[PDB]
Amino acid sequence: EWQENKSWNAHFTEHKSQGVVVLWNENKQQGFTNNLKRANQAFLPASTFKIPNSLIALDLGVVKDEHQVFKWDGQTRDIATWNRDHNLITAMKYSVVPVYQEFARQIGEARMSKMLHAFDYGNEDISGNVDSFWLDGGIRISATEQISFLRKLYHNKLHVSERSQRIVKQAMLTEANGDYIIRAKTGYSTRIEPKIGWWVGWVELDDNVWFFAMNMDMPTSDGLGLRQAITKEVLKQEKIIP
Ligand SMILES: [Cl-]
Repeated sequence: EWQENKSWNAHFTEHKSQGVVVLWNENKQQGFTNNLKRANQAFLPASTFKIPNSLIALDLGVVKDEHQVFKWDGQTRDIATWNRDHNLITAMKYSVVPVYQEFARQIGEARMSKMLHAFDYGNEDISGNVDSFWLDGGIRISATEQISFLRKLYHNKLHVSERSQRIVKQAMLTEANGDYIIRAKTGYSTRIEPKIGWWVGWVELDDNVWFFAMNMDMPTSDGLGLRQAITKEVLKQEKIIP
């Protein structure tokens, strides 16, 4: 059910990096990873938490739909794409933390906690500030736990409406061409050591789906592009994408 393929470690070592890639073949119900231990080590989800956060905000009516505009609050932040109006789609695309902080405040601690338990999400622990616990609070999730959650989302099996799940999966759209569709979310955790980058999601093919979750040490922002690059090298190696 879970096979360790250390040959993938070469895709990390070659970049003077360390991390884990977990793949799940949905048709075969078989998983693969380069590092079983790290695949089950739990980290802050950081912006990958925007997947459950979006679902909860939609199902509770905090977000009415993917067109609702969340106006910039006028406070200049260091990430230029954050200093503008957003909807759910663009807030996901640019990982706009302040928009999702407001979602969390309107959701509130009690409902957030209850929904993360219903989702079986990570350690289900929201300890910390309601508007930042996924960045510097008590919540933790492993790569294998990301896969479990994403599989439920793909199959509309999470305990929210079908509509909420379809909208978030739309918002996760990252890449599409004649060969594959990637629905995914990046993450970048810097507030608690070790600093890591995340990429979690799945690859849709004509006749199969491959779920993936990767994290890697990210001592500086210079390596952020390796989250997608390393994953894609694994996907290419396994003949999942050309
Ligand atoms: Cl879509």
